[PDB]
Amino acid sequence: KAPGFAQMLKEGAKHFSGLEEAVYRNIQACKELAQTTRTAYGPNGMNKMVINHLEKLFVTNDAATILRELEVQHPAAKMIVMASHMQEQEVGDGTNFVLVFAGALLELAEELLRIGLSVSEVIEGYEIACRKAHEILPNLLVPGGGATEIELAKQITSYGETCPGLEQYAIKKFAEAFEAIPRALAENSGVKANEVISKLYAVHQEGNKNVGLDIEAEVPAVKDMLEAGILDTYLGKYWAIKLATNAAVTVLRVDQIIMAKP
Amino acid sequence: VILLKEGTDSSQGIPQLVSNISACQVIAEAVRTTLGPRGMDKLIVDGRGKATISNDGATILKLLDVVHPAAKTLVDIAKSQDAEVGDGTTSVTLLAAEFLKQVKPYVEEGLHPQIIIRAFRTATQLAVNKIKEI
Amino acid sequence: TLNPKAEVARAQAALAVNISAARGLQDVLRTNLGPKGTMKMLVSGAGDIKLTKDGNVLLHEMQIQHPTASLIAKVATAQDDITGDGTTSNVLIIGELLKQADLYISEGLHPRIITEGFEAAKEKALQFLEEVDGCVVPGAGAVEVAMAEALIKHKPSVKGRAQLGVQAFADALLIIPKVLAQNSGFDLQETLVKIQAEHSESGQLVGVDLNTGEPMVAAEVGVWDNYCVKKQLLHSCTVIATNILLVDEIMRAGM
Amino acid sequence: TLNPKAEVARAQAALAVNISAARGLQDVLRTNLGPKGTMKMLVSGAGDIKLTKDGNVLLHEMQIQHPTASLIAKVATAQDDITGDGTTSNVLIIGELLKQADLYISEGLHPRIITEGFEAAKEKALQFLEEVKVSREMDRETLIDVARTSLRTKVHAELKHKSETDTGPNKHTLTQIKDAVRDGLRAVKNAIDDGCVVPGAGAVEVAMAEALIKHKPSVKGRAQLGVQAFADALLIIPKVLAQNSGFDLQETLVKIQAEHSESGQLVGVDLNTGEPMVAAEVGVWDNYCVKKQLLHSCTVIATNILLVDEIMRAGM
Amino acid sequence: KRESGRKVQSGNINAAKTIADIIRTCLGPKSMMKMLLDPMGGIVMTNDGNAILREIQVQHPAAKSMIEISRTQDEEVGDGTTSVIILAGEMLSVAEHFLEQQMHPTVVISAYRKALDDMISTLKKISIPVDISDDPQLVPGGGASEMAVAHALTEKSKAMTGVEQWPYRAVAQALEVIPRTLIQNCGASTIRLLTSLRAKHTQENCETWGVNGETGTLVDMKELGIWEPLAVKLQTYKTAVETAVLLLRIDDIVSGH
Amino acid sequence: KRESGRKVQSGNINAAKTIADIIRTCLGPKSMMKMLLDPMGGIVMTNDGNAILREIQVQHPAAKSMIEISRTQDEEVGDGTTSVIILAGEMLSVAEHFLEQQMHPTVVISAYRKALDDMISTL
Amino acid sequence: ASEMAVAHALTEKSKAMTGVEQWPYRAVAQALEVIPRTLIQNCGASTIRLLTSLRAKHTQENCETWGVNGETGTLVDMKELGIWEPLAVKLQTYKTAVETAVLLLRIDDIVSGH
Ligand SMILES: Nc1ncnc2c1ncn2[C@@H]1O[C@H](COP(=O)(O)OP(=O)(O)O)[C@@H](O)[C@H]1O
Ligand SMILES: Nc1ncnc2c1ncn2[C@@H]1O[C@H](COP(=O)(O)OP(=O)(O)O)[C@@H](O)[C@H]1O
Ligand SMILES: Nc1ncnc2c1ncn2[C@@H]1O[C@H](COP(=O)(O)OP(=O)(O)O)[C@@H](O)[C@H]1O
Ligand SMILES: Nc1ncnc2c1ncn2[C@@H]1O[C@H](COP(=O)(O)OP(=O)(O)O)[C@@H](O)[C@H]1O
Ligand SMILES: Nc1ncnc2c1ncn2[C@@H]1O[C@H](COP(=O)(O)OP(=O)(O)O)[C@@H](O)[C@H]1O
Repeated sequence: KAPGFAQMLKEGAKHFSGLEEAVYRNIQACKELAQTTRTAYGPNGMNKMVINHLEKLFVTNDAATILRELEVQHPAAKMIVMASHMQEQEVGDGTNFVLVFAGALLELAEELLRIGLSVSEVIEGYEIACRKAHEILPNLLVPGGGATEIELAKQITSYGETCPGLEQYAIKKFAEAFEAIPRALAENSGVKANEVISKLYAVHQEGNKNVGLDIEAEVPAVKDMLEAGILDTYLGKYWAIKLATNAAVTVLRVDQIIMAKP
Repeated sequence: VILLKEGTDSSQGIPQLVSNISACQVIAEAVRTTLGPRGMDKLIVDGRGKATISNDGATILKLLDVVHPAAKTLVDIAKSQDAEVGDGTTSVTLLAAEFLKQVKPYVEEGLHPQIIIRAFRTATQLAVNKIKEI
Repeated sequence: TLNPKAEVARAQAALAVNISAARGLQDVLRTNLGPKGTMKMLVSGAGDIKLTKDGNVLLHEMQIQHPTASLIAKVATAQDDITGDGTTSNVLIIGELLKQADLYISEGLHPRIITEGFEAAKEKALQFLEEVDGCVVPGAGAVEVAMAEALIKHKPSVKGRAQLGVQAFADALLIIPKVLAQNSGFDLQETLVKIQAEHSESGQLVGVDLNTGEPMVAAEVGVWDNYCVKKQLLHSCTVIATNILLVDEIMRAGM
Repeated sequence: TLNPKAEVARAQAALAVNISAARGLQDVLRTNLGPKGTMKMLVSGAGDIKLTKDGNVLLHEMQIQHPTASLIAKVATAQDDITGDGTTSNVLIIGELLKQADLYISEGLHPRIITEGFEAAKEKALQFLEEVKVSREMDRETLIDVARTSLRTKVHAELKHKSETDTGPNKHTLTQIKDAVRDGLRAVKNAIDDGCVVPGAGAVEVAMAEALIKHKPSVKGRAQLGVQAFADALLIIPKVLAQNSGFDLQETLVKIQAEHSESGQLVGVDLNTGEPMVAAEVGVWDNYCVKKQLLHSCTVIATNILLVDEIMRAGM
Repeated sequence: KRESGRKVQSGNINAAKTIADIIRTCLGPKSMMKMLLDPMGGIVMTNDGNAILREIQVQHPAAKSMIEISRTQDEEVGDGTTSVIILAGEMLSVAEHFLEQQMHPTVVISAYRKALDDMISTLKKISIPVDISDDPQLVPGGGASEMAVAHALTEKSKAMTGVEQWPYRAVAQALEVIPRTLIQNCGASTIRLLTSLRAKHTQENCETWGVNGETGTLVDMKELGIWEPLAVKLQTYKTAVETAVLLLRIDDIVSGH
Repeated sequence: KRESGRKVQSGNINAAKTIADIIRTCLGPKSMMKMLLDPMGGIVMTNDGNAILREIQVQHPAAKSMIEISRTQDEEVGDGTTSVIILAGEMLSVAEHFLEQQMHPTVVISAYRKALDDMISTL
Repeated sequence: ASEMAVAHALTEKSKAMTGVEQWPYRAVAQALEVIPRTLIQNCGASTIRLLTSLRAKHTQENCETWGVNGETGTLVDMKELGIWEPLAVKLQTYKTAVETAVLLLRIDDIVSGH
């Protein structure tokens, strides 16, 4: 009986209407991929009781082993997983950087699309911010513990505030995507994440770079990553920010999943 | 049509930990009455109908082979204690489920699991130091 | 009045089914028009993935549920082999031609009268290309905006009711500059009214600026299309939009 | 997003509910436009039958089930109080104005842009009416053409204890003739008070529509979409006259539109022939206040109904 | 099991009329297309009356006889297959006499056979010779032959004393379907042109004043070379009448091996 | 019967936000009209923010507070009443920091009261 | 104009607001933008395009002008268009919105009883 399903003419696939926000659904598949690995991020990462295909029990916190055992069937999630596989090429770390960062770019993109900003304009902002991040990263081995993620966010947020036009909305959200990584370290350590971001921005406002999250259960304060000896690799952050943005942009460019047959 | 799980059953957060805490208490109840020399016996029947009566905690866990994921952790830990020592599997099994029971209401109140681990790692070393001193 | 194992739509519902299929296929491919347009995924079922905006690959390799839409899919295979481009815009004009035809068919107009207007506008549309294969033509919907104004300033020579078919052909060509404004994230009506209002006392081209949304002279920026593409487009859309309108009944041959 | 014991239509579907009601009320009254139009019956339930073509009686006395359509009925009451004619044509233009607006609103156009075009098309259409009106002297030969044009639309082209032509045998026939005389007297009143008259048979609507199409934007670029919708809305009057007379809707409108010359030329729909017809020559004349109030009444209601964003229950 | 009585003749009419209603619009240069849905989703938009019914599988025996006769018509003659089925269906669509009036089929068959002999006699009068050096006899197409023949029967029926006059005139009006479909496909008013068309054959010569299949208006066949052969029309009317006479004689459809 | 916990604040937000979404388009000289279905099948096409909410039935007490505060505005000032409900609904519509971030209302209220002193000075 | 003018003051003043209160403090500023968001929605003009440029004018040019024209939809200075409203109406409109939002936020249990 009419009116049936709207915009459904290709093999009866689940085509979300204009009200159902087909783009919003492919993003939700990627956000769920981050929550499966957002908790395993950092030294206090939570282990996963993985059950192998041979009915074998393994308790681990490695991202590559989680995804290799988790049969990811959604194609929108496979793209981010393919970036993790491409992350393994040219570097052997930063896998969860691709999952956590890309999940924040897509999660924050929904706040822009909901306002009414076009998906093609959101992509131009992330591509501009990725190019801007590669110029700021040499100025920052780089500090870890979420230190670069706040400074790189602070430097990119200022570029978006002075840049007029519509690209500033996606450029600012590109900076807030970096904040998800300190928020992951704080949540996995049992600390109010908003208090970590508030302190990390204050010390960076005073110019105290190289300051990261002090990993401690009973101390939500911060410390210098240089004095403690915590350091990350430059190419690990370079190729992670690059592949994560391409995976997020590649998902945003897609608006409809369609079946086929040879 | 297009879903992420497609048979992949998964749950996360506080409900998963609370589910494992309750599953660990089941292994405790199976060896709770056998603690001590005068502990109650346990009757176990294999597939062939052959009976097995024994009040040893280690022998009981070998015959159960519980399929729950969290329960296998205690069984493999208790089995290792039997191979290395041959005694104390019931004390290890009961204390583990009891550490989990006491922190159960705090986990429900929003206390992070990692803060609980720092307490066990801290309280354990203080206890081991008190044993050698006394 | 019917036999067992047989079904037929004797009324005009056969057109409403075919017209609805073209509108559905229009809404699918209109999002991948131009560089600003979005991409479509092609899942082969076995796990392979293929992204492409080329309409022929989205019609030749992909599978379509509607039987009527599969006819238009075969047309793109013909459009690709002759010119090599214009398969996506060919489907948009067919959908908008059939859309405007349904507006007049609901008013009691016969379909055959509308097809005669397309044949008259098509012959006038081809002559406009010669005025504006070593020859090339502008892009950015500049020819469509120009041919639309040309067809409006042209009366029939066979009958008066063909004036309606010419009006449907004029408003159908404007879907290309309309869709280019949608994919670029600009208002559909503001962009078209600007390029259509731009006029002068000289031969002047005007198109859609995908980055700014304002009018744009395609010659002053380096945006050019082929002559055979636009030539085959008018001849292809008119033939298929015609034949789809001449379908009076749909009978199941033992389906 | 609503309280219990109530309902709310948040999205633009609330506007489609009002467009559907006007489209339905259009299809009801279009069959009784002009002399060749059909008649409608008014069954009071008690057992009284009543036949009439007067749109004011088919909206005031006839209770309407749809809530939205009852609003337009109240306007037909107001339209009848000023001029006493044009209530039927008022509803048909409202139905087509909202119909044409939905074509552009579905493309993502805001209603407020279309309404601003109606205000521009109204002023242009109102100025053109001043040029078409004939300010000749009212003589018995002229008022007969006005009375015939007004009375033909309410009788059988032929007009107790006496036949109907003794000016009736039945009760409802006397009420039908009483309404036609009051509509005929008010028509001669308007032509005498307002000395200007305008041609009929849709000749003014066809001429004003051609003027609006030949009018570039002057208030806003996108406003011309409403001007085009206003132009196509006016053409419903000659379209309906071709339907009720039994001729093709498209052939009649295209012929009268093709009539062009280097002089004042206003053609209308010949109900017996279907071909174009100079309404001023054959003796078809409408009032100046009727066409004047139509543009003021059609635009205001078609505007206000377009500005309706939500439909809420006030404790219903 | 078995069907007898007026149920049989009323069923054969609905069957032959249904097969004719399908291909009503496939007549003339403005032949409307037909979309045949194959079981595998395949579609063909052909507009040939032969290929349409060839692929449509039917169950009614009367509809099969109407199809098989057109197939036999296609081999002996390469034209007129669509007109045989439309006329045979229109001749049978006049059920006012069979059921409401309770006329026996033998009475109507006497009228249909009488009209066929007179329909043939009317064609040969409006014929025209041929200079084949540049049966040599043509006839005016475009509905002119149908409306010309119908005028003769309507005048001949005035002297037809008996109850057979009513179905005799109905066959004449049934021939108007040919210009009816040609006018419908053009999009013009069917009643307005068909009314004026019948008046032309009354006053003006019957050999001309047909229908324009491309324009939609009336035109003479002397100015437009739509002249058809004579043998095609004779076998067309003869086959349509003999087919209508056949199905009317069917009053008991029974099984048996 | 009663409400407790986070369901209350998120519920009061949806009630106040819903009342503001009604009269979002009733602002300015190009205000949009509203259709009020009477119980007897009648319609009132008013475009006044005070008249619309006066005739609408509300079940949540939070909506009654928003409406009753608007009536107090009309007695003092016969203008700008529609801006009060829209701003009050938009200030409450930011439920990200309210519940999803698990901030206490005292933290939010201290910020809203700090901004109010700054909004007054800037004006 | 007064909404966007005030919102720029809070956004610039929130830069020196060390703590978690900066996030809701900035959210109040973005809430004031809804007033021109509705004026632009009613006229039919693009909301994001004009509201974006509207905020840029307050940054560079003086904040006392460069508001929105509800009739035309484009931007216009209030010195050129007499849309000047009183102060007591806006202050009471701003307090009543915050005081009302502070009220409903202070509700945590809808209780029944007399
Ligand atoms: N001891 C530590 N203190 C603070 N931060 C750390 C520490 N160890 C690792 N990290 C942070 O955790 C993040 C992930 O590190 P790692 O586990 O090596 O990569 P991945 O999570 O991709 O496997 C790094 O960006 C780093 O900043
Ligand atoms: N850079 C551009 N600017 C404006 N219009 C463009 C641009 N590129 C392509 N187009 C328009 O998009 C239409 C489709 O182009 P194309 O994608 O090559 O064909 P198809 O869509 O059939 O695959 C063309 O008619 C052209 O006018
Ligand atoms: N004799 C006629 N010939 C052509 N048109 C006519 C004739 N009489 C009336 N009309 C048309 O019918 C329309 C309605 O006329 P009338 O019945 O007086 O008003 P209403 O339909 O509102 O009661 C007028 O606009 C007029 O143009
Ligand atoms: N050029 C034409 N103009 C008008 N009518 C035509 C024309 N050509 C054919 N017809 C009509 O179409 C009908 C069918 O012709 P034809 O196709 O030869 O036979 P069939 O349809 O049985 O194959 C004829 O009765 C004829 O009157
Ligand atoms: N001509 C105008 N141009 C732009 N904004 C206007 C105009 N007139 C009123 N407004 C805005 O509409 C808002 C509401 O005004 P008003 O209707 O007087 O109060 P209320 O809506 O409470 O009755 C005011 O805040 C004012 O800024």
